[PDB]
Amino acid sequence: EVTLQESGGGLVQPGGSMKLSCAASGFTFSDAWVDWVRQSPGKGLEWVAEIRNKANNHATKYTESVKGRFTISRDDSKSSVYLQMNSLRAEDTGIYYCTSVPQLGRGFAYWGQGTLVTVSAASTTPPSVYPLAPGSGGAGSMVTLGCLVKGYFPEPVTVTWNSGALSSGVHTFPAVLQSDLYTLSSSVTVPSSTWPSQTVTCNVAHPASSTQVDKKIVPK
Amino acid sequence: DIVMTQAAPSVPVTPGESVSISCRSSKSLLHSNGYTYLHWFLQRPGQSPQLLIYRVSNLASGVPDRFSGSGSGTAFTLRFSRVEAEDVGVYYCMQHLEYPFTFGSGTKLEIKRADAAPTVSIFPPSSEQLTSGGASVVCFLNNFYPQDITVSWKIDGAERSSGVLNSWTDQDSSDSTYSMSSTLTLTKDEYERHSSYTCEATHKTSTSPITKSFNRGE
Ligand SMILES: C[N@H+]1[C@H]2CC[C@@H]1[C@@H](C(=O)[O-])[C@@H](OC(=O)c1cccc(O)c1)C2
Repeated sequence: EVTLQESGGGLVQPGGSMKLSCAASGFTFSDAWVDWVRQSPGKGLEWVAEIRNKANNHATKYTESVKGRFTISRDDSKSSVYLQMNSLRAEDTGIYYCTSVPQLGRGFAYWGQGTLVTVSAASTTPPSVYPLAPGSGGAGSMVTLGCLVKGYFPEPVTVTWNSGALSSGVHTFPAVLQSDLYTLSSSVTVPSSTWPSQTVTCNVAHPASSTQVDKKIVPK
Repeated sequence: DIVMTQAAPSVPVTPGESVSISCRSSKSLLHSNGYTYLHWFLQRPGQSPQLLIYRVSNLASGVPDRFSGSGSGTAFTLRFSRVEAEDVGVYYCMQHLEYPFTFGSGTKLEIKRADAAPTVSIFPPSSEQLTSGGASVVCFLNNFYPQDITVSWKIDGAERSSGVLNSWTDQDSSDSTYSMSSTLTLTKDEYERHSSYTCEATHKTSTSPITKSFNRGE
């Protein structure tokens, strides 16, 4: 079972520093060359750094814009690789993924889930969650309910319906940012024979502030 | 730096047919050891990239048989023998020959399907939000096709443009539709000076605007 798992991202102050970790398993980590790739709007995918294996002298290579600020290292006894980032700028904001070349000619065969790094002087703020119920009466066959999540920072927030039980007719839209910080909405469409007879609940979690909120959608 | 070019930003295709996506490198990707270092990746909405094909034509483990790759030197092609609705996403080529490693800008695969009118739902502010001094009016325009749609907000008949927050989902991997969320941000005070709130949508599936509204005074 092959997996790479990143950790350590989050909100960081401009000019500040941060260390990302990548833990491997399921493959011969000690033979692999490990890389970091980041993604941001505008640049798309961008290679960041690489550290070779011991046989290749643990040599490191960096992309120009991070040379001198970022340091990549690895600990084979722990099957981990680290990315130490210093003097962070707004342009370093993005999703960082750990990926590896397990063997010669294999390409970036394995990727982690990615971790979001946000460089900003703004502070962490929890969200407010408002249920959205229809005005009129159903019927008609399907009814759409919603969940408004606003005022939080930074991203991401996770939204589920009935703790994951409702997944099919769900649309969770990308957050939008403005003076009231982030605003995200999620809708769920269910049979009119499901709501309001049955309980429909919106579950919101904001990792950055450790906030968790469950709001029930009640008929107005 | 080697420049990777993927001319088409996107390619529309109907499920069942074969299609190809091309990529060009500013320099030959043939190495001294005789291998050609070009790889193809797929990135589905919200997920990390995944390797499809390494070194021009080798399918990675777990990748569907319908994918194949060809090319040499500086021109490469990714072909689908039969496209599937679930193939929506962005396809990237990458050169793994010299540092810095570089990626093409990507080509998004768009699945063509029958026209679908949007299901429009409008929502007055929740009482919970009003007691807090806010009044966000939300409008959902769901599961429509094609992707282009225009939304207009009217307050007592007059159009409002400032304070409107718009968000769009990517093409759905199962039904191939698109959805949009539009939020009119008001203060409880502003909200109460008026009575009629309207979410108006313009889409190719209708000659006249799709209109949904309600009145505060109810
Ligand atoms: C043009 N080459 C050069 C530079 C990028 C690409 C790559 C490749 O040839 O595969 C490199 O090497 C590895 O990534 C590698 C080598 C041995 C074991 C292993 O796990 C990974 C050698």
